[PDB]
Amino acid sequence: MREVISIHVGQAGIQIGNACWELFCLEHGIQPDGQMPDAFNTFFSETGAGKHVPRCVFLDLEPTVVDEVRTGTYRHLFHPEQLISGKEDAANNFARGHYTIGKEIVDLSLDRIRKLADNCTGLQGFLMFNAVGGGTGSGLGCLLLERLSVDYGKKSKLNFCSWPSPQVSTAVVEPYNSVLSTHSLLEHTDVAVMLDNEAIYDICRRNLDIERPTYTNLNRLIAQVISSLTASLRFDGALNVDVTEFQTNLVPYPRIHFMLSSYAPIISAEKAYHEQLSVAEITNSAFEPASMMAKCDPRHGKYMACCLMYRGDVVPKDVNAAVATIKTKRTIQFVDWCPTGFKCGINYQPPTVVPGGDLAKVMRAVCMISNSTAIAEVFSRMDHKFDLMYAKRAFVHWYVGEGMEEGEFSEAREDLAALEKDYEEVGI
Amino acid sequence: PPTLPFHGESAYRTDYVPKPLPEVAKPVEVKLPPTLPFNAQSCYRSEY
Ligand SMILES: Nc1nc2c(ncn2[C@@H]2O[C@H](COP(=O)(O)OP(=O)(O)OP(=O)(O)O)[C@@H](O)[C@H]2O)c(=O)[nH]1
Ligand SMILES: [Mg+2]
Repeated sequence: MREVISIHVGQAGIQIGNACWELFCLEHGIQPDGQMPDAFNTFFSETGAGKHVPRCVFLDLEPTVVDEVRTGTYRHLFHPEQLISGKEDAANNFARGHYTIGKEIVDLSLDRIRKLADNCTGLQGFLMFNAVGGGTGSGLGCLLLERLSVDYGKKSKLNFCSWPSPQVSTAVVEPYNSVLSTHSLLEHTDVAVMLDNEAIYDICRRNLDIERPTYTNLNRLIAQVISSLTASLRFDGALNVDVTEFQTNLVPYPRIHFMLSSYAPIISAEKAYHEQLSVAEITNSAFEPASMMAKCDPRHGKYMACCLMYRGDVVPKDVNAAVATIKTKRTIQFVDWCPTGFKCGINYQPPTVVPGGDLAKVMRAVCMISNSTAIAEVFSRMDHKFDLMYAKRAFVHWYVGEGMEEGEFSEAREDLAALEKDYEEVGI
Repeated sequence: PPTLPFHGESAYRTDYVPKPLPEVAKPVEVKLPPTLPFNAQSCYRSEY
């Protein structure tokens, strides 16, 4: 009965979703045509002839990145109009994905979201993938989250942001789109998870010994994190943490809901067999201030909640003793209104490896998703990005050109300034 | 003028190739400890 709809929006949303559904089909046994040769109803339905279709709704305004999926090997996997396309892109413009042409794709995407939710008995989360700092993953992502809240009350809407890296961006309007995105990923999102591309670049170099990773290797690390996040939801476990558990043990206030994730048996095939990847070893590497998948050192903040997702042949006494060890560690600082901050979960099914991927077979896993008063430097870093640009009205004549009110930039700035004041006062 | 051949593969088709499926049929067979014989008597029956 348990079931999650994934909604992959944008170029980065689709390309991450290609890695996710590639890993999910290789993990539950579904071939690229749909047939396998009931631990699948969280991500797949059943047509009746042994046929399994993924439960995903792809979105883009370009047709280029989504025509790729319907012409490659995973075309008979998806239902042929799940892959929802437009004609022309918003062109890295938030107002062009919100107040203009992405208003005719929204009524067809919500058409199929309803068709993919009424054929499931009990929905527990709208997993959502976006690329905040762009045109369609920001503009259409903002309008989609507002529309999903008004139509589907409660019904916790997860999100895996692709927030721009602090010191490298590959745009200049990327300060504008991310600050304009805080009016969606703050009051419509519950599970706003912050992922920066630079941090997972550094993970690939320092751990996997890949000095030149491509975006596909970036998405393969993210897909293993989401599989371990839904691991208890699909497989049996000694301690199951479903979505309802997640928004009680990791979110203290409805506004402070921003998390950082760090998987950490992320070991290359050459270096996997020279250490035992024991439970204490993989969680000591999980709390390192370099494996965090946003560029945000937790040592200059204060942890308020941690949700660890030990997965594999992990004995609960080794979970418990490792949590005791990291509690003894002085490098991390838990906030004074938090005697216990260590929601743990155990799933017996070990993490899988894609054949020809960049990871290795590992018996254990840790997915560490935590909230801290260190993410304030992430939003305050693009605070400096915005006010350097908006000081004399850069690139605003092409946001107000298509209908954005001159001034919507300003309360996006006091929306980021509101959460800046909130993170500092929950650490005193 | 000649015409050069077209060498081109898009990234989705280079690294999303249909992969071999993992080989999974491994049940966890569990034994049952045999029930011990019931050595226990009532005191009334034991002396009376
Ligand atoms: N994680 C991840 N990020 C990506 C990928 N491709 C691009 N990005 C990031 O996405 C950001 C810009 O967003 P886009 O890729 O253009 O996607 P978008 O935000 O929906 O904007 P559009 O071009 O309108 O689709 C860049 O800063 C990239 O770092 C990817 O394959 N994986
Ligand atoms: Mg685009």
